[PDB]
Amino acid sequence: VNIIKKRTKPFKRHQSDRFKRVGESWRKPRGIDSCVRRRFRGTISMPKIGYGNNKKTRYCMPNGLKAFLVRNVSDVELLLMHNKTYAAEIAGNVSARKRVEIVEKARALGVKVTNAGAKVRSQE
Amino acid sequence: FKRYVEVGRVVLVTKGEYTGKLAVIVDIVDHKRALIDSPCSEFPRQVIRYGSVVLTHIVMKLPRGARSGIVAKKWKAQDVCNKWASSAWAKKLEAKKVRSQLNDFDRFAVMRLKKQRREQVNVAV
Amino acid sequence: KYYPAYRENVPKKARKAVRPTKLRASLAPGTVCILLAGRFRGKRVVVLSQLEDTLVVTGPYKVNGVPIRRVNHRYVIATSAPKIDVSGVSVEKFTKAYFAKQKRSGPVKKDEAFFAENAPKNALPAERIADQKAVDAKLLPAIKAIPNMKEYLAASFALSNGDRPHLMKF
Amino acid sequence: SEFQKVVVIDAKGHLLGRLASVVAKQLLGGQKVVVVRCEELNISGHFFRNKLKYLAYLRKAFHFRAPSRIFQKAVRGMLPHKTARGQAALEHLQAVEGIPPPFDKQKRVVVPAALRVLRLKPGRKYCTVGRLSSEVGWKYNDIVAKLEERRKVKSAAFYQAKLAKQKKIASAKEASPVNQKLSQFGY
Amino acid sequence: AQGHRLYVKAKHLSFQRSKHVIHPGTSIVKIEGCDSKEEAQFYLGKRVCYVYKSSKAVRGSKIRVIWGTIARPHGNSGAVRARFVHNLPAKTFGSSLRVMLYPSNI
RNA sequence: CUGCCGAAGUUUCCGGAUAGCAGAAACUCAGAUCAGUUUUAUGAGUAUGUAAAAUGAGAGUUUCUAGUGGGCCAUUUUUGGUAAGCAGAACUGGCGAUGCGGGAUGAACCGAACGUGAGGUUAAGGUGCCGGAAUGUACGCUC
RNA sequence: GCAGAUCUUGGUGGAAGUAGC
RNA sequence: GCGAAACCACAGCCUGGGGAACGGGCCAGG
RNA sequence: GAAACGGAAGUGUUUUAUUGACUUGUCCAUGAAAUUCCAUGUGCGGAAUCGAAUCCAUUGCAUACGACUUUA
Repeated sequence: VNIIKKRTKPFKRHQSDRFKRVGESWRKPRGIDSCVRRRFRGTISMPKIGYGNNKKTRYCMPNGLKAFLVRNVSDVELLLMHNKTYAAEIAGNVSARKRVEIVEKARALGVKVTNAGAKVRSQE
Repeated sequence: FKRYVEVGRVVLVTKGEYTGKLAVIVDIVDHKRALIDSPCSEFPRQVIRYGSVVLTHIVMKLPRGARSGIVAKKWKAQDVCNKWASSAWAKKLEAKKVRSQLNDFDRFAVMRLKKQRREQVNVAV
Repeated sequence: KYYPAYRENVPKKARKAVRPTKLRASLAPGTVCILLAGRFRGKRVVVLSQLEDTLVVTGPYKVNGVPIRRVNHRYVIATSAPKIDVSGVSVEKFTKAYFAKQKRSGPVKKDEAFFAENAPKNALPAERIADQKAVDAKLLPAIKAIPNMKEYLAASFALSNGDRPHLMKF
Repeated sequence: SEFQKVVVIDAKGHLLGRLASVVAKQLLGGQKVVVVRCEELNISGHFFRNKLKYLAYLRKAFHFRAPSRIFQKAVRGMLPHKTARGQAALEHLQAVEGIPPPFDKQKRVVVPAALRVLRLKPGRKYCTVGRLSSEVGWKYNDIVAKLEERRKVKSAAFYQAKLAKQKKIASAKEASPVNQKLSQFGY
Repeated sequence: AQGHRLYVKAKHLSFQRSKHVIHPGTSIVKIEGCDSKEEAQFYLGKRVCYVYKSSKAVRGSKIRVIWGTIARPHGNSGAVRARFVHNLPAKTFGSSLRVMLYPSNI
């Protein structure tokens, strides 16, 4: 069950490129006369449930693992039985001291870390 | 003029399943259809359109509406076979068919002989 | 470490059986054949025997310099040139293990892997040349008897202007 | 069937629309097309027919009279000239009156799908582009209709020299026994 | 130099398209010498390539190739439908393609 | 933000009570019923109606509870017409809440009604070029 | 939970170094 | 030298057609 | 090294004189491989230079200004 994405482009809000005051976060058009709501030809696509991805491969990174947010060594040890299904992702606000402790622990557990090189240097 | 649509004139079929088969006109159904027949068993007597045949220069005397067997007798009597073949038109067609049948080894041989032929290059000074 | 630690999604029993490859009727042993790809593209070589899928093929090494090789039957054109006598030469020594690339053993130390002080080369052994010479000796009289065939195998096939492969016959 | 880098077409006896459509499709196919003798193109219809068609065109734009400019206009209308693909295809077409020196020594082909003798019913009036151009503004008809004989005379002399030269090898062909010793291959 | 070219010349005409909708995933290829849909049956499944050159000498070479295969004939005149590993660029309309003889069934 | 359901756009009296359309709840009910359907024959006047056959679907409800109370394109039947067009009724459906292929382009014409994709095959239209597809076959008219 | 309210407050543009003094 | 304000959805060459203006914005052309 | 021909946009058609080679014309002897089944001078930025043009002595011949024409 390799990972298949029905779509890789994001859904940008209509007229978000024309106007800087209009953000690109998707907003469902409400105008009846608007051609985007009527889904004419050549217009931008809209989020539909048909675009949803496979339940088995949902939330899975391109390497087949699911990102599990980790904030300390207690969170890494949780993935002892799920190292083939989940990858550890250290939070952004975890200091470089705790990041080191997390990374050594994850290495013994056989757990992939998504951002294991952040905020640290190497010295062999 | 040398080719007139006539009773008894030999034609060559160029379209249809009988392409490349000689035949002789036996009757004129209309200006667009002619009744032809050939002595060989592979060519049944049939009505063909004038756009599917080319007209040859051989005219052999037949009675109007002659039957298939009598057409063969006249064809053998007037030796149309080996008379059409004598013309360079049939020799060119036969050579084209033979050349199409050559395989890869035969094509290599032809290149060797034609190189042996070309190296002749003897011209008087 | 042995008891499975996960769900162990064991594959279902797949009902697929291995059956012998049905090669073309024109790829008989001994027929002259044109190589289509590889470093020896365009060469004409003699089919010694058929392996399971590939054809154990070689041109006489004294003719076109194509050694005992394997060729996939899809990347070859079986010409209609007169067949060569190949029943004489035994071909039982040509199996997939005979042509298989040497497995990686790599006996080294972590002192010469650094500095690249290994220089590992596996140039073709003498028995391979001996086998090639034996095949050449048993094949050359067969190609010498029939005319215009020795240098035909030396030539390289190519397409010229106006050549239509869908119409040309080989 | 097959393509060349440059294809030279002798437009003598070719219908304007039939040749232009074939040329336009070849231009879009990625080929460089040269059309010579553009003044010898034919158009179905009598002299007065296309006369009023061109006279109405004059009533309408940059009115061009030269026969090549007529043919160039016909080909252009059959191209997507509003896009870069159509413009690029147009630049590969070289239409001229007569056969200039770079092209009179090159082989010229014809388009059977555009030939008048194979498309127009016998006994149908036709208007040559060169003659039609001569009265609507073109003024170089006489000088190009005079130079063609010079080209024809030189070309005819070349053909005679080539034919005389060929006779030697032709005689030498049957002279060599190997020509018929292995002529069983059809050659 | 006529001892090479094991392939057959071809031209990239367009993508599969209606009057106003184009489908770049499948391309229309005109194999030269093939003049009908019955002769297009010989080239079905054959490998076709687009060969071009780019400025960078990446891989220590100046030439790069897009591979593809011939799927089915298109129309009556011998054009074929080819699917390439990467969709052929629209700039290659009228460009040249090479149709090999492998996978060969001859 | 996504998903699901989904109108009416008008009878009747007369701003509404309605009804009707669309949902919720409380039911019972296949050994039973229902139907923009066709029938059998005779009743009445080919149509029309009848009780009981074919086909399809399980159906009947009771209560309350949102929204609407127009038009347009017109077709057809049709009345008056009146220089002639045209106007007046009903009927019929569609648009109105509907994107898509075609129609050179197109709000009402021909096809077809929509989750995200791969492959195949078509409809209406088409296959000289623009433009994907026979400068196809056969028989005729016209310059 | 904002794109609209000839929205409120603030900031900043093209007009324009123009009309002009 | 000093120095505005009104105004500002956005670009901006024409001939025809797009039925509800179609036009500037579509279609076919120059 | 060449001479002729080629004007329509000749820019190429020959004639060669030789000087060297491959000569597939043909017959032999060597070498091909573990790629052991497809993947394939030119441009810029600087200078020392040589000419030319403009401004320039200019001029009204031109003239809102540009820009133009003559002469140092």
